Amino acid sequence: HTDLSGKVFVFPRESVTDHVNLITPLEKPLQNFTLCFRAYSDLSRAYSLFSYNTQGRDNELLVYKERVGEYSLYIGRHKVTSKVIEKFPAPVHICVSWESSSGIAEFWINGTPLVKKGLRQGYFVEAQPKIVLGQEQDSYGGKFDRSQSFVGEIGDLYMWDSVLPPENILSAYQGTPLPANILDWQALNYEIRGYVIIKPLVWV
Amino acid sequence: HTDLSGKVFVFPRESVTDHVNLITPLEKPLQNFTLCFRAYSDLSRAYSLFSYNTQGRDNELLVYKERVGEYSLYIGRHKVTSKVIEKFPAPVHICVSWESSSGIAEFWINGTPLVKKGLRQGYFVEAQPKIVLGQEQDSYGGKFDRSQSFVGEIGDLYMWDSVLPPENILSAYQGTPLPANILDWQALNYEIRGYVIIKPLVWV
Amino acid sequence: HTDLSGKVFVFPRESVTDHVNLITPLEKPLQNFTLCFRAYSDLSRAYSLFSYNTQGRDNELLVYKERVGEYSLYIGRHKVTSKVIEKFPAPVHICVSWESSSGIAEFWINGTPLVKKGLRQGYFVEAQPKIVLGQEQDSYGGKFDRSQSFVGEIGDLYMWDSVLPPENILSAYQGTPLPANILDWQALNYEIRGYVIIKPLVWV
Amino acid sequence: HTDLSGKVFVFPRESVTDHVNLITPLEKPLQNFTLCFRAYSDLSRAYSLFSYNTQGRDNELLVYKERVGEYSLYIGRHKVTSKVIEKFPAPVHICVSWESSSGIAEFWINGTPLVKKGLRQGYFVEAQPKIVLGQEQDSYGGKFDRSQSFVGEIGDLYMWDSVLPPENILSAYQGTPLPANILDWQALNYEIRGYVIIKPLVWV
Amino acid sequence: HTDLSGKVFVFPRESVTDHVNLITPLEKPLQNFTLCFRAYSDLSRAYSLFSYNTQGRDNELLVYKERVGEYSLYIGRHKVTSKVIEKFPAPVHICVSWESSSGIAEFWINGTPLVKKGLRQGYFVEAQPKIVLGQEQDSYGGKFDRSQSFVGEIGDLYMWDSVLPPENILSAYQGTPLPANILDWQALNYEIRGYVIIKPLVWV
Ligand SMILES: *[C@@H]1O[C@H](CO)[C@@H](O[C@@H]2O[C@H](CO)[C@@H](O[C@@H]3O[C@H](CO[C@H]4O[C@H](CO)[C@@H](O)[C@H](O)[C@@H]4O[C@@H]4O[C@H](CO)[C@@H](O[C@H]5O[C@H](CO[C@]6(C(=O)O)C[C@H](O)[C@@H](NC(C)=O)[C@H]([C@H](O)[C@H](O)CO)O6)[C@H](O)[C@H](O)[C@H]5O)[C@H](O)[C@H]4NC(C)=O)[C@@H](O)[C@H](O[C@H]4O[C@H](CO)[C@@H](O)[C@H](O)[C@@H]4O[C@@H]4O[C@H](CO)[C@@H](O[C@@H]5O[C@H](CO[C@]6(C(=O)O)C[C@H](O)[C@@H](NC(C)=O)[C@H]([C@H](O)[C@H](O)CO)O6)[C@H](O)[C@H](O)[C@H]5O)[C@H](O)[C@H]4NC(C)=O)[C@@H]3O)[C@H](O)[C@H]2NC(C)=O)[C@H](O)[C@H]1NC(C)=O
Ligand SMILES: *[C@@H]1O[C@H](CO)[C@@H](O[C@@H]2O[C@H](CO)[C@@H](O)[C@H](O)[C@H]2NC(C)=O)[C@H](O)[C@H]1NC(C)=O
Ligand SMILES: O=C(O)[C@H]1CCCN1C(=O)CCCCC(=O)N1CCC[C@@H]1C(=O)O
Ligand SMILES: O=C(O)[C@H]1CCCN1C(=O)CCCCC(=O)N1CCC[C@@H]1C(=O)O
Ligand SMILES: O=C(O)[C@H]1CCCN1C(=O)CCCCC(=O)N1CCC[C@@H]1C(=O)O
Ligand SMILES: O=C(O)[C@H]1CCCN1C(=O)CCCCC(=O)N1CCC[C@@H]1C(=O)O
Ligand SMILES: O=C(O)[C@H]1CCCN1C(=O)CCCCC(=O)N1CCC[C@@H]1C(=O)O
Ligand SMILES: *[C@@H]1O[C@H](CO)[C@@H](O)[C@H](O)[C@H]1NC(C)=O
Ligand SMILES: *[C@@H]1O[C@H](CO)[C@@H](O)[C@H](O)[C@H]1NC(C)=O
Ligand SMILES: *[C@@H]1O[C@H](CO)[C@@H](O)[C@H](O)[C@H]1NC(C)=O
Repeated sequence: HTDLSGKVFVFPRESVTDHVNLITPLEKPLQNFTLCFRAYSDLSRAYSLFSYNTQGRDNELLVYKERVGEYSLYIGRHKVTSKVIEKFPAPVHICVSWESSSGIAEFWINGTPLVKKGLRQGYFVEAQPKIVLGQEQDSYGGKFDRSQSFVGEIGDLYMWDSVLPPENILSAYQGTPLPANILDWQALNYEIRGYVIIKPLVWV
Repeated sequence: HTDLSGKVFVFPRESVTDHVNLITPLEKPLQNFTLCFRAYSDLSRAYSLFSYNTQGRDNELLVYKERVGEYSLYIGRHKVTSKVIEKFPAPVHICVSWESSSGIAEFWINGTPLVKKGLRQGYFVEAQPKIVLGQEQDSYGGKFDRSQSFVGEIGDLYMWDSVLPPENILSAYQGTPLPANILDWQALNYEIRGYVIIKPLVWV
Repeated sequence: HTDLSGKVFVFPRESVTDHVNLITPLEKPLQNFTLCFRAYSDLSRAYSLFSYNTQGRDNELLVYKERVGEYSLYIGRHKVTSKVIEKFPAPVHICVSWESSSGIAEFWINGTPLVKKGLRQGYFVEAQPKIVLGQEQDSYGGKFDRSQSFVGEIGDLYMWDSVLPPENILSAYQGTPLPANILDWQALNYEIRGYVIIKPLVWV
Repeated sequence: HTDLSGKVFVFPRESVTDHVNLITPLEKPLQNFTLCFRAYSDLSRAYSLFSYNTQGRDNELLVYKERVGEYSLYIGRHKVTSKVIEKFPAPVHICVSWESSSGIAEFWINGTPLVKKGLRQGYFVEAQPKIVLGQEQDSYGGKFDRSQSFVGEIGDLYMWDSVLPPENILSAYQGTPLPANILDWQALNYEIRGYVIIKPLVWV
Repeated sequence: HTDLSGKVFVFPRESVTDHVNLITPLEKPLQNFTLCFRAYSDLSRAYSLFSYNTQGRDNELLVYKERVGEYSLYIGRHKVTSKVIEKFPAPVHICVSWESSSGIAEFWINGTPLVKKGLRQGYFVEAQPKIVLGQEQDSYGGKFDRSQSFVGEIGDLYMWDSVLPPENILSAYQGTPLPANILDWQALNYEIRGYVIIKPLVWV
């Protein structure tokens, strides 16, 4: 694994091929999770931030930016959407959690909680995923779409198999995240495919 | 009866069936009242915040958000509306009072008094209500309308059979409400129907 | 008379009949005057703030809000209009003075002087007026127009038979007006006609 | 001469006749100058601020406001224009300088330098002007145009036969102008024609 | 060489001829560079800020302002574009760096980093350039276009044959740049062609 503290992936151009694969040994279906990361893009079209597909299942867990001020989460191909006041262009810190028992999904944008939504109560997110940054998967690992590609910078990505309490979400926003057991930016296993460059983070 | 201090009802999806019934023993018609609560929604269409119907009488006491910055109160099916500068989306704290003797209705939004309006001077709000959060009633307890449903979070709801002076309204807004004899968040008798989840309040 | 310190007139609904008559001991034509008051309304259409008519003479002295940010003064049926940056809805403190010798009219909005205009140099405003709040007169005392009615709250009204220097205007704005010899809120003679309610001032 | 310290000319109405003539025994052609003054108008159409014509020469030196945020200088009938962020309506302090040697024209608006422009390098502004406030001259002293008339207040007008450095512009802006040898508000020779009233300056 | 500390080039008018040539002894192809300068213009159409062409190669290194809030860099006739929130008109400090090994291009606008883009990975910028301010070259030293001309002021220009770290970019922004080996405002070799005037910098 590699410690990417203080660094970002730069997806420096639009394409249907540039991407990063994130590797996790996740074998157990997820009942709960929290996912946090920081991103900086000047795209105004929609784009995928985090794409997690499993065999036979598109949009099994997907974080997708619809337009300025509007974020969607998909769980098992069902979607919820939440709104927020934001500037454009601007760096953003995004957390999202989901809890099967209640179905509640919660976005936090720059440490501010969005209105809670709910979906897929009782569902388990399937395991053995392919996880992709920079492109949105329609297949198990592929079938990308140029108009959903992420162009810009991503970093500080963590994913936990629990629902973090607010204090721990704020800690992540402030730059001291709890160590994470699904994905952890400070101990990350990844594969760059195509034109993706690792650079220091200069915009926090 | 349940103490919901520090908690909210989450109506996590749009529907024509998800709702909470609030039970009060109120039997004497009301000359005066004050109603306070906090809400957080990213709907921009109109929606009902607090729906109180009596037998044979639609919109007997209704707090209805027309659009961003515009709030209506119905008394006995007659309406007044007042405007305020506000951000969107954003949590809101709302108090509203009405006094039969003068007919005066006063909204307070995030501690700001709106322009006073007046209606139903001399009227008495009927008692033995059905009170619903999450949907707007057109019947005694039912006949909901998807396009009036409330999607989002509501908490800290109190209702008194008198007009609170401004200092007591600010106390509610600050988080130190007087005890309340019609509805009280710290001793609430409620019935969840459909998809409504109780969660901690994280947005005040 | 009546001491309305700390209180406002509330015109709680649109109508063509609700109004207040103000009674002045004014037997002499006016060469100079200053008029100050506070108002709070969420109307965006035009409306009359202060209507003073004499026999055979419509708009003999009239303060009329044309639209957000635009105020007009009529003297002997002639009009001037001045603009200002303001928020909507918002309480406002308005002073207006006029003097025959120069014809100069000056509005002050929330203690800010508007651009001076001029009209009716050499003219004397006629005596023996009917003075009305809540409606715009077209006759001596009447002939109202619903689309010119004032809905909202008015308080702290004073009128002097001289042109106040700026430091006295600012004293009025801050809540310490000099004693006033035409109309005085602390010693006011008035009649309520229709639906007008007196309430405490809560927005200053 | 007259000392107008603390006072303004008020042009209280739109007309094609109201104006002030400024008198200066300017007998030698001008190679360099700076002109400063304060103005307050809520016109949104174009208008002349300072009109200097010589025999057979229209727009020999003219300061003209095109629209909110846009100011023009004419030298010998040729024009430059520069833009600025400004509020409307609002008082403004305006300085403009021009230098034959380089042709450079500087506007300063509320103490802020606009982008430099250039025109008429090597030219001499003709002597023996008629100088008018309130109207734009097309002839030697006349041929006004109602739609270019200045309605509002003008004060603190100074004109120097040199290009003032920045600190001298700050000095004028803050109400402490350097002594001036072409026109000086504290020793001004002027002629009022029509409806122009001298009043105290209350908006600084 | 000339020390232009505290001075700017003023391009006082639109034209297809006014320009400055910048002379550098650059003989080896450039792998990496940083370019910083300050500019002030009230043009809203597109314009060239810095035009570097080599024999037979248009837009070999070009910094081009597309519209308010949008900056482009060309390397070997390929383009990237980044967006920023900015006021108009307003002075600006611009740095841009590019590195062949990664292809990464980074704009800094008033010390704020824009989203990184990438182009021309592995390419070397050709040497023996003609470098022009005030006009956009389509040939080696010429073939200008009036609608791409720069009207306004430019100063404090430095170019280095390395990618400056962030703290050094802030140094340049604040007025204490590192000495620079390709172009240096304190030791600049330049030629004025047409109407370009050197004046003190008054807008920092
Ligand atoms: C909801 O809410 C509501 C509201 O809030 C409520 O209600 C309320 O309530 C409350 C409580 O209850 C109340 O209070 C009260 O008050 C009162 C007053 O009133 C008033 O005010 C108020 C205020 O707010 C109000 O509200 C009311 O309403 C009123 O007001 C008014 O109204 C009216 C109507 O009616 C109106 O009308 C008028 O006016 C009009 C108009 O005007 C005008 C105009 O505008 O325009 C003006 C102007 O200037 C003019 N101008 C010229 C130029 O002129 C004009 C003209 O004129 C025309 O226009 C033409 O041109 O005009 C007209 O004017 C007409 O005409 C008139 O009429 C009016 O306006 C109004 N005003 C105002 C100001 O606004 C009071 O009074 C009361 O009192 C009390 O107080 C306290 C508190 O502070 C209490 O607590 C208590 O009660 C008290 O006390 C007392 O004392 C007394 C005395 O001092 C007494 O008496 C005594 O007694 C004694 C003893 O006894 C004996 C005998 O008998 O003798 C002894 C022996 O020994 C023994 N024996 C043995 C063997 O032992 C015996 C035995 O015991 C016995 O008998 C028994 O059996 O005893 C002796 O007698 C001695 O002598 C005496 O003195 C008493 O008793 C006591 N009491 C008690 C109980 O204690 C109170 O305060 C209120 O009122 C109400 N309100 C209503 C509305 O309702 C409710 O409640 C709620 N709900 C629920 C359910 O909760
Ligand atoms: C341009 O920058 C590149 C990248 O920083 C420089 O290449 C590096 O050179 C150093 C030592 O000279 C090595 O440690 C790196 O591994 C090199 N990186 C790569 C990708 O080649 C390069 O030297 C710079 N060029 C010039 C002319 O200074
Ligand atoms: O791409 C996805 O998997 C989902 C998740 C993000 C948004 N999205 C969709 O909008 C579903 C469809 C994406 C592709 C698309 O826009 N179209 C339009 C017609 C053909 C094709 C399709 O739906 O299959
Ligand atoms: O729903 C209510 O009881 C009141 C209170 C909130 C707003 N409202 C209304 O707008 C009244 C009518 C709502 C339903 C509606 O829009 N229509 C349109 C035609 C049929 C139906 C109706 O009025 O019955
Ligand atoms: O009402 C007044 O006395 C004055 C003062 C306020 C504006 N106004 C006007 O006259 C403006 C026009 C308002 C509408 C109106 O009164 N109309 C429109 C046509 C018939 C009737 C009229 O002018 O008599
Ligand atoms: O009035 C001036 O001397 C100059 C200076 C300010 C603007 N202007 C212009 O000439 C602009 C055009 C204004 C309108 C005008 O004067 N017109 C319009 C056509 C006939 C007449 C003319 O140019 O002579
Ligand atoms: O001028 C350049 O070299 C490049 C760099 C800056 C922007 N630009 C262009 O937009 C290329 C086109 C410039 C000239 C132009 O707009 N046209 C339009 C048709 C003919 C002519 C051309 O492309 O040759
Ligand atoms: C999911 O998180 C919540 C929080 O307590 C709870 O429903 C459950 O225990 C968690 N599930 C698992 C399997 O860890
Ligand atoms: C009005 O003010 C003028 C100008 O100062 C003054 O001459 C006159 O006395 C005033 N009128 C009255 C009635 O006092
Ligand atoms: C105008 O300024 C120029 C350039 O600074 C100077 O040389 C000239 O003497 C000035 N003209 C006069 C008449 O003062």
